[PDB]
Amino acid sequence: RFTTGLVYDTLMLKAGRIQSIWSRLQETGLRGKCEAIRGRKATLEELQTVHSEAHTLLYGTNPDTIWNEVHSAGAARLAVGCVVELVFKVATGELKNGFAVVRPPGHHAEESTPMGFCYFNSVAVAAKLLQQRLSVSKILIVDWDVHHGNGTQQAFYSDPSVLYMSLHRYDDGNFFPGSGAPDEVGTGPGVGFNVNMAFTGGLDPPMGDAEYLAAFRTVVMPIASEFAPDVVLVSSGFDAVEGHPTPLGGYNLSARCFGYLTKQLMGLAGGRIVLALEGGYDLTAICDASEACVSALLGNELDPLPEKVLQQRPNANAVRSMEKVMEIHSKYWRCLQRTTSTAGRSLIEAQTCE
Ligand SMILES: O=C(NO)c1ccc(C(=O)N2CCn3c(-c4ccccc4)cnc3C2)s1
Ligand SMILES: [K+]
Ligand SMILES: [K+]
Ligand SMILES: [Zn+2]
Repeated sequence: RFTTGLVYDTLMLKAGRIQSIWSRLQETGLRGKCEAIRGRKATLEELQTVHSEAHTLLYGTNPDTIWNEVHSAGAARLAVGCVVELVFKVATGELKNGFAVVRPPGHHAEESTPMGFCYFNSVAVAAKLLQQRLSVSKILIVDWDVHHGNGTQQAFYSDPSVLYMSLHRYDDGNFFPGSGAPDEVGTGPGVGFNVNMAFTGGLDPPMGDAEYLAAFRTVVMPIASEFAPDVVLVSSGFDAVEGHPTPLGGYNLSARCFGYLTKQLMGLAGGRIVLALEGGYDLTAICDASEACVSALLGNELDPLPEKVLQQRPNANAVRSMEKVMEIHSKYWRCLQRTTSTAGRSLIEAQTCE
């Protein structure tokens, strides 16, 4: 069946996050309509596309204490394999789109550094193989986890074939992990092809749906469409959703909204989209968003957004964060060179003017 795939495996387990998510997906019936595929460990060679051999050898090998982390490393290896496996099946046609219910997160682990609960950058190794083994010419990586995807930025900071974009809380380098200034735009041949949609201004107020929805309207989608990729890999973290406190979270997106965001990202690349779980720790929130994202992947009719949110103009701290990022990347993209700024308008308004 040519439909929305999933990837699960209970050998990734220490109810937990991915277990709850998977449960929701069953009970809601979305799991039925999807094609659950088989996973595998990532190969040492596969992991070395992104990481160093020294790092691979240390953490890749099978040899409330020290052995906790060892299993989490063993899980992370399997995570990369699942994410590799789904991505290839969607990319080659076998499936329409996907969603990897995998843990731990990955987008933090750097070349030879395990940080932020992350051992191996799943979404990255996936992208690396797409290039090498399927000669894919353009890969879009949207990373909507609340945090900056420092691993993923580094992986492709010189390759203009992989457009990396990241919506995150930045606060002028006063948040985890600290990287991800909008000023960072790539390097060498890959200048212009790294876009940090970096929110500055703290929680006054907290960034919400309208703020992110604006950000898509004005930055993400314009650049992505122009760029026009063959495969979309989303580092789909749900720590932006409501119910993650100030420090290990901060913002208040509805889960509902992430469906809309999936729905929009499906516009690109023939719908060749795959989402992969990163952050998001509140069990209701991540179950909600997972429900919404997969529903949208199956092309189910979506629950309309509250009139309120559709009518709400984005907060100043956002509008200011958008204009700075837009300004910078107006140097490298035509859809930012033509126009005057409209990042202060609500959705309904922006559409009232098409
Ligand atoms: O969501 C994530 N990855 O997907 C995160 C990775 C790392 C995160 C982070 O901000 N950390 C800083 C806070 N922290 C702690 C804390 C330790 C004491 C008090 C508050 C936090 C332990 N580990 C971390 C990692 S969030
Ligand atoms: K890049
Ligand atoms: K991000
Ligand atoms: Zn996170």
